[PDB]
Amino acid sequence: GPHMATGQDRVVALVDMDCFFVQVEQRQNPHLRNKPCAVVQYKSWKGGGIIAVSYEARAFGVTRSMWADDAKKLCPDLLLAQVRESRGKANLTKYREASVEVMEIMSRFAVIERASIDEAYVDLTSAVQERLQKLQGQPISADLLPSTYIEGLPQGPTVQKEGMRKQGLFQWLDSLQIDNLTSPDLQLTVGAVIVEEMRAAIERETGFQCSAGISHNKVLAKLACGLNKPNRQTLVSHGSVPQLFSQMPIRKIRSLGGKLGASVIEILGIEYMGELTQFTESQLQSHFGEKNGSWLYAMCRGIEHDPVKPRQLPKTIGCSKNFPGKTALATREQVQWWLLQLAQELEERLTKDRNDNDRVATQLVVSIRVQGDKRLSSLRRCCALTRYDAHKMSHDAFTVIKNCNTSGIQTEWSPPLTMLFLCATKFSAS
DNA sequence: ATTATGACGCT
DNA sequence: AGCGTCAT
Ligand SMILES: Nc1ncnc2c1ncn2[C@H]1C[C@H](O)[C@@H](COP(=O)(O)OP(=O)(O)OP(=O)(O)O)O1
Ligand SMILES: [Ca+2]
Repeated sequence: GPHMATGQDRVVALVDMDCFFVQVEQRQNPHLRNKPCAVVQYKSWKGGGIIAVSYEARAFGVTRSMWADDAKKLCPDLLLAQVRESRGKANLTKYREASVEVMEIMSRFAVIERASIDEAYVDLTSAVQERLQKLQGQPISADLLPSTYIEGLPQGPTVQKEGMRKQGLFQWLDSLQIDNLTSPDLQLTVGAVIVEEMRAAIERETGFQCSAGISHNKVLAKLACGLNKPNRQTLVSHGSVPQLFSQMPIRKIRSLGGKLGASVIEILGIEYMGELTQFTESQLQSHFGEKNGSWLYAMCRGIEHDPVKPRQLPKTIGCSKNFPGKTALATREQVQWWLLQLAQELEERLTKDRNDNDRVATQLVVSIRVQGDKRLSSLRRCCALTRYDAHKMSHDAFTVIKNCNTSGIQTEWSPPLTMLFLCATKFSAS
């Protein structure tokens, strides 16, 4: 009752760029705009591997992970843009720089947590309070929410998509109590107004479109964001949760898309997030551990407390390359040459980072995969990163992994290496 | 023969 | 520390 938390204390948004690498390439090359297209890395093996796909191309069944030669079978007119190659490897700088463009715009509106290259969480609680003060009891017009969906609406006693969106929005606004500044539904609505403004600024100033979710916590904002893509935003209210979760597969909720989620389904014999409400907190803790159990108990009721962390920059800067099948590195010279290539890219990125962001990395992490090992990484070792110098970093990395070589012949490397990875970590202010 | 990333939890 | 999970 009066002491039961409802997790309605914050307004949190998640902004997620639409088909991001594709939009970066379409801005640069107008011939790719409004076309079925995809971004690919490398070209020699089966036309290259697809890593991003325009919505026009998705309509043909083109997906990430597909080889371009195969995507062409589904969509013969598919256009392609290739990721830059430097030092023998894919180089993602263009997309990292475009990400900074968007993150810097978002930061004007609120504190953001950079979740990935094209996603950021926004804590809008304070911005909403401020805006509510300006409004002064003034109602919110549907015109302020031109791309907003209200999940769950319309409901109760038009056959077109936009028509449905407006119908739901009208029902929501009709029911709002703008008289109460502490109303969580009103707070979410003002949050959505601000996110429309943020999304308009992103598009005006970069050309890029995005989707967004607005709710009371990160997990619901992330879920909301995916409900109406692309180029739309979705508000998930606390009250929408029981219906939304009643048919929502467990794997759709962030963090439950893997083994833990599979175990929840198997152990409890349930399919949907809402079904979790029938277990006590202690029951859930018994199966999934103290932390997970408490998290699940609250989450299935729409409640989550993970904060939006004030962090706009990545905490690590890494470079990696796979050497699949027959290309696995089998000589010491090979291993050394590629460590140098990786280290040269890393040096370039670190030097720019130090100049831009007033920080220096102090730890170098080296990871490798050996042929035969099913795991993505077979071994990881660290050493001090004391100088931004590619020859030094590559020599140091060789030193920490050189004893992994089984070969009795110094010149040969066995078992062959199928992945090299260098990562700079442990930043300190500079 | 997906590949190239990145954050965070466990022990 | 080094490994594993989950995710863009
Ligand atoms: N598995 C991956 N391997 C390499 N790059 C990836 C991978 N997943 C995502 N990316 C890159 C390319 C994407 O354009 C970018 C953002 O990813 P993501 O948000 O999952 O999809 P997207 O932005 O391409 O489409 P959507 O419109 O569905 O969000 O990150
Ligand atoms: Ca995206």
